[PDB]
Amino acid sequence: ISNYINTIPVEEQPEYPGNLELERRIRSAIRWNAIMTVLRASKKDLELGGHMASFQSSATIYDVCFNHFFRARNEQDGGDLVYFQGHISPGVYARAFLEGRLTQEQLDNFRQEVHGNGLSSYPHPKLMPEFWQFPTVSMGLGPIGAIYQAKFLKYLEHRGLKDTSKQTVYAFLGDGEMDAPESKGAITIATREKLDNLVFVINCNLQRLDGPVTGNGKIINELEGIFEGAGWNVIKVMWGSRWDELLRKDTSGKLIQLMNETVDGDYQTFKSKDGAYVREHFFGKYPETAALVADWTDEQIWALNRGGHDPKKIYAAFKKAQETKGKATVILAHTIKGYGMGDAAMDGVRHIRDRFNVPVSDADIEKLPYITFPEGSEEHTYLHAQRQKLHGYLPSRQPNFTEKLELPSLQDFGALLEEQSKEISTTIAFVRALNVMLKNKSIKDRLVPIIADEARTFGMEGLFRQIGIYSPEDEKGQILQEGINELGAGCSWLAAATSYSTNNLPMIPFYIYYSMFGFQRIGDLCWAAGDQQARGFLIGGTSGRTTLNGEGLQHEDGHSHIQSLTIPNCISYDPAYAYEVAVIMHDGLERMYGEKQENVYYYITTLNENYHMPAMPEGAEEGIRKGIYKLETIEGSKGKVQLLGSGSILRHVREAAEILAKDYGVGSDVYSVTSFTELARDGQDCERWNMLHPLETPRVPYIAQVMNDAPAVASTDYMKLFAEQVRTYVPADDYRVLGTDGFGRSDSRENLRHHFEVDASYVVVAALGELAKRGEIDKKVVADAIAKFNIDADKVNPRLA
Amino acid sequence: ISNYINTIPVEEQPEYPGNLELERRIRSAIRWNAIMTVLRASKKDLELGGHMASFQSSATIYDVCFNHFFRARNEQDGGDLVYFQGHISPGVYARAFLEGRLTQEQLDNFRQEVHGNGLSSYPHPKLMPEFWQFPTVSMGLGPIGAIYQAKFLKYLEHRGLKDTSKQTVYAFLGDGEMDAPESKGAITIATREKLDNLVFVINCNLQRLDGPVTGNGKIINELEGIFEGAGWNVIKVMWGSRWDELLRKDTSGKLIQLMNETVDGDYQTFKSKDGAYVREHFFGKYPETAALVADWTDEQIWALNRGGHDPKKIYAAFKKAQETKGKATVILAHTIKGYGMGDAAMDGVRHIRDRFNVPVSDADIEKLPYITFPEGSEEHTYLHAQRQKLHGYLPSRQPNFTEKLELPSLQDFGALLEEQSKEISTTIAFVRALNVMLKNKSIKDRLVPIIADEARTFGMEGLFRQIGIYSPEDEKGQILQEGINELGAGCSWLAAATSYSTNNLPMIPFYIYYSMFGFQRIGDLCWAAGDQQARGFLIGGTSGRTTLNGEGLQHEDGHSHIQSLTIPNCISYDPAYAYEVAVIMHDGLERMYGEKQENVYYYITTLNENYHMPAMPEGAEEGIRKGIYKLETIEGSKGKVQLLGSGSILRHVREAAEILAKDYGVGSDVYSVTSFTELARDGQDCERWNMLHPLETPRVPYIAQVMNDAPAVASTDYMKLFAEQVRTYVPADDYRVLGTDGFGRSDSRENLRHHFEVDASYVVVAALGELAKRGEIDKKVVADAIAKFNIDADKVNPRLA
Ligand SMILES: Cc1ncc(C[n+]2csc(CCOP(=O)(O)OP(=O)(O)O)c2C)c(N)n1
Ligand SMILES: Cc1ncc(C[n+]2csc(CCOP(=O)(O)OP(=O)(O)O)c2C)c(N)n1
Ligand SMILES: [Mg+2]
Ligand SMILES: [Mg+2]
Repeated sequence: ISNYINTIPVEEQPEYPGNLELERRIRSAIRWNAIMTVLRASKKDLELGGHMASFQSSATIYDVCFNHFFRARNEQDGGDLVYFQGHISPGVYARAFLEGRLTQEQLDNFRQEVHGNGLSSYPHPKLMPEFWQFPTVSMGLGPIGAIYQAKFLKYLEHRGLKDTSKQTVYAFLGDGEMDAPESKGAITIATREKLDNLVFVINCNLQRLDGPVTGNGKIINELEGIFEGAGWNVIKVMWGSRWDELLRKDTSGKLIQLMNETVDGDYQTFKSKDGAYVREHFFGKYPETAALVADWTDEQIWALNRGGHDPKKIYAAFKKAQETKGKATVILAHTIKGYGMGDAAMDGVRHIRDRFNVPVSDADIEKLPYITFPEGSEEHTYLHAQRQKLHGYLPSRQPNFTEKLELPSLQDFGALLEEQSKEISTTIAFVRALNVMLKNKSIKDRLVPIIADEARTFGMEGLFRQIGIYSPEDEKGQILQEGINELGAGCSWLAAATSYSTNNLPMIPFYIYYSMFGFQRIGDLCWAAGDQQARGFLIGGTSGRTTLNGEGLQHEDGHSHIQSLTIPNCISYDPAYAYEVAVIMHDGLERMYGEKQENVYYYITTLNENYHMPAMPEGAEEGIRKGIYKLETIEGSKGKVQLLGSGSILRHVREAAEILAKDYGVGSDVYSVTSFTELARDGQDCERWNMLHPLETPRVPYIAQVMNDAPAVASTDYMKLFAEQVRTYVPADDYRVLGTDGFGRSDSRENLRHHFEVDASYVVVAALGELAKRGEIDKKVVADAIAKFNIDADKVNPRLA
Repeated sequence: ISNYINTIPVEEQPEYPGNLELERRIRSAIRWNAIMTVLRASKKDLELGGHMASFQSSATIYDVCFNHFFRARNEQDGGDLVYFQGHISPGVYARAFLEGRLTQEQLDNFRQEVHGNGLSSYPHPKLMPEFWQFPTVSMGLGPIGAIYQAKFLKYLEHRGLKDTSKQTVYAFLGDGEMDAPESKGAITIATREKLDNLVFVINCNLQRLDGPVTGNGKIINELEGIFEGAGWNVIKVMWGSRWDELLRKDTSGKLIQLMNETVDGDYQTFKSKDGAYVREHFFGKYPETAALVADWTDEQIWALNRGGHDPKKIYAAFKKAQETKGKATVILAHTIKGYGMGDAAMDGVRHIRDRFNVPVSDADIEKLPYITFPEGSEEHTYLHAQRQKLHGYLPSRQPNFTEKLELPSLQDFGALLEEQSKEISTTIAFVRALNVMLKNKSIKDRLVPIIADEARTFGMEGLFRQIGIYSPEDEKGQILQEGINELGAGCSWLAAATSYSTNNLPMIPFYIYYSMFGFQRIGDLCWAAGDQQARGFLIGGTSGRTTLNGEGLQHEDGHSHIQSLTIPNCISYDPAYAYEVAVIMHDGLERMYGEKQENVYYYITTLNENYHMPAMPEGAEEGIRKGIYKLETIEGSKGKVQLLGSGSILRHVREAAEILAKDYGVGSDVYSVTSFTELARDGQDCERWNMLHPLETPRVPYIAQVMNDAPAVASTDYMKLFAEQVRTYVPADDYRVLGTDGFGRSDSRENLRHHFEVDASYVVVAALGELAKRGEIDKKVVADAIAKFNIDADKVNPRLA
């Protein structure tokens, strides 16, 4: 760790290129409007909330960036990708308002978006599709998301897809936010990948939200130590310009010593006291130091400010970051929380107006007016000119990509639609579907297969030879191998899945991993992905509680679909056959990257178990997309039931269909449910519509148009709720669901399917049970099936096992 | 970083205290049995899986620890807490077998546990409650979990609850696992908390599972740099004893230069070659280095080994770590993946038999026999003598704590069962409940309130001045403030929630945080918590999609309950009133820390919205615990409906009941649903049981015992599925569900509830519509109600909004 002073000594500090006075007048208007927006919202007394202190402490850091660094989207590239600290949004809206991009009506509707003309609390592309770009309010996601966005930009360049060399990724973070594991856990990656297009800006105001990050230590020293240890270029912006003379005079190096020994707690103390108290406890600690401020007046000593509030120190840091190559840069900016707010952190409103020389008269101050700069005014001219030289205004977002892709047709997946000679898995089918896409000249280079170390398990090695692994195995490799880092891989997927908007370059990512380590491990990222309008495919491999049989409790996934259904724009499927996979992937491509350009992403679970793959029934396409289609109708004179199955369990449901007809004369309609979730959502939409249109004829849920009223049984490799989801819509009086509720454990597939009570024998017993309650068969035939199938009717409920 | 050589020179190396020859014989037997176990499982051809290469590389490291360092649980403390690397479990099972703690039948049931006499693939306490202690297979969780476990041990000593000064926490990690953000994301905490009771042992065999961690880099230097930068004491065990002479006579310093410059990829290539190759490509890089081994035979050069395979080098490292204070230590052990297995890594396996001088006939190898040491033999005597000196065997685990706690009675929370004076929230109710617990002499000091920075947002301020904040606000402080670090806070919660087992010292953690950043963000930890049998409370504050109205899309939680219902042993509640919070907390406390010692943890969502808190209706306690109870019935001669509500939406449902009665003459039964999930689970357990016992009296779902058959409407602040999950069990033909499906957005609570179609207006229309379909009233009345309430029958479905 170096001394507690600026990394860039004044001797190496470049001259500041801007008009300080004018930029400050503009900055003051932004500070004012940001505050008025929050205060006006507050007046409504609707508990809307909003922050002020945060933006106040970092306004100058952002101001320097908007005036001299941030490149807006242009014809060449998407510009600088800025991960704004979420809590400073009022500051971003304030500036956008001044730039005339937001109206006063919109600002007056800060945090009131239901009626269509408001502003989101934080950066949410989903809510403001033409304004915000990156969701950052979930502490920790911004930094790791930024690292991988930066790596993805390199990837796009290395693969000759787009020249992104002029794009810089900025991640603005708080020192408290650095406590999140995701904030520092992936920094060595920036070093390995030599991400010189990534800049971390850490606002070290030493004040989290409920106290300091570390009062007994020095958070800046901790951050420097670990970032330096990680190979990053660390730039500390500790003190303002007023300290430089003192540092030069300091010949005994006693001042440096004083600053080094002084701890955070001490520094936060002086912050509240006065100039006398400072030159007493601080400067008044050594004859050499106390002598430094002898000619200084208590007024001049109290003027000493921190580097994060000095445009000149800030510019030097960003400039150096911009020039650095070979490694990522982190700027530790020392600021004051609640800067210039005195009171907090009309008397208070008057204080800041005077503190920042805001152009608002006493006559208008009561009205909390917004300040504007008329066209022709010096401020208006400078504001727009600085931005014009930087290609425009940011943030901004284009909701749709412009080019038109020539997507492969379903026919191109022809081989997958016919019976398979060999027994394969849906995972192998997925890989084969990828190969089809890899043969489409229009999208072949747009595909981004992503893996987290394990590739052999997913039979992806076959692609390694075809398209290679991205490894700046060379920089032309198409596959992203992120190793044991699902969060990093997910961030790579997100960068690729939103490339269509960010760089107007549609990339189609396919992230394959252990389904268990998907939404469960990176769910916060999947939620952010929906907010970011990601369009891609998440492939949950080795899914199903009973299918990844030998791995046990922390690997067997019987609930990822329950987690995925919580995401509004995530479309989920659990296909049993190779042709369903083909149809679903095709529909997904067409919907997301076809003319429709729907803002959804696909979650498809695939299996590691091989079995016979039949041919797709004629006309089953639409049913497969909708989520359900009748596979076949097995005849039977002693009764009729409906059997629904999905994923690896469908095969067993069909076995049960045979047993029911062969041994009990019970016929049935067997349906393959490719997506219980899509069916449930369709049902919900129908009932909602019916409720709001009482004078109209009721709409019928699709599942209800496909099924009849005969007793039904459903079984899947996921917890029961996955299939119980559609209960309200099933037009039968009886609907029994089997599922894999409970912790997984190690064993053979057969033992697990029996243990979780989802195999053929249980489907049969469940079906006979429903028929028995209808009087179609004697309850005793049910009790005998139980004995016959060696079913332990008294074993503990698997959910409790 | 330092030179690519051992941190501890021979001169400073303590004499090895054990019998090297004897230990070698014992270790060879363990290596052998570990391999026999996995191979025997392979023979069954049931896709059980299992690894061998990993343990082979770290076997000697664990051997030195088992022989000279690992202290087993004893009368004074829980002994050393070892986070074993997940996939090396066959080696731990093999040692347990040799120690006589496991039988051959168990080894033969490796990864076949459904029938009760098998072994889990990985460390899963839930599955082997008396053997394993810490789930580590989910890469990344072990490191951070271990850090917070060590911090918790010091917490227990500082608080004067237990002297843990003789306990050391060991975390064995692989170098590839260090890529998970969680692995290094929290290592600076070990320095902040001066965790000299923590030792990280990183097995640096230089490769993941699909290849090297960093082929073109040096992972060991990368780790040294970041851990040292983090303030940790780093000890590198690079080379075996045979290198000492070479390094001693190398007066040119060239050998060191050679070691420093060679990258991981090259080192890995040497292993797959031979002596001549190494003499040429390694030592042959320089005249000086070539001369050092010039008089050496190719066989002697090939004998040079990595430090992690030399007991003397390993011993020295662990001994040094034991004497280091004021900071944590990380040992970087250089090893060979697939050590002694030949080739890459029936009869071909006779290679390992020869390599490790395994005492097994070259004729019996076909049977894959396990080796054992008969009592009275040098090996047996030594094996046990070393462990006895270290208090016994590990791992081992006590499923229940021994002491008896005198928990508070429901009456002690009496104040919370009465009508509250002013309007408060369920979060304020939660805090008041905590204060009641803090007056209980038996558990007051065992309580561990945990907060993720934000504490004043949850009204925790009052508790600070009362019990203080842990800050070794002093060492006696009781509250754990972990800052913006949900995962860290969750790991502290986990350490506390499992203290009853590891230290036989029950502690009762209450971790309150923003519900949106609960399961969605630390879901994998919550799953591991279930596996680890955690007993504590997770309090999801500021919950409900429409209740945290200003925050928007990434804060408005309308689905944490959907995610929590996926964890088998997590009991979830969403109470609307203060008395419900009191009843739930009391019950949870009694179930987990009372005589029952139920292995479950609680998840309770609380609100930030104040409203009238009525008195608990007499006799509602059990219904509150079960998930539902009837609040009241309202008379009406024109019709009758059932209205269900939970959390903050319940009061709006009651508003609807009044409207229906006064404006339309429609009466109703109003129910408060404290837990739709427990009701759903109960329902599922009932029908599961009924399905399996077709001849017996069917069990009736609890919800069916509370509700009748009149058309029903349910509304909650969560997505429809939260309430729809009980459809199957609801005894009414009509069950309409209103929910907050779709991404949240900022606005007033009033506007969000209308937008999400969950306010009183929608409940009324839903109810009137159900009656219109039954011909109870003219459809026009429903049409007119829609108009009167300003309902936009055609606005887009909120899920798509
Ligand atoms: C994952 C997550 N945890 C917690 C929060 C709540 N939160 C928002 S800001 C904040 C503290 C702000 O401190 P810092 O990150 O240092 O930034 P500052 O506002 O001081 O610049 C917290 C805990 C959140 N939004 N997301
Ligand atoms: C979160 C998570 N992702 C992936 C895996 C799959 N996995 C099991 S072992 C392994 C590689 C382990 O490599 P390393 O940590 O270097 O240890 P080694 O076996 O070489 O000692 C992986 C990726 C897992 N268990 N958990
Ligand atoms: Mg801060
Ligand atoms: Mg390794």
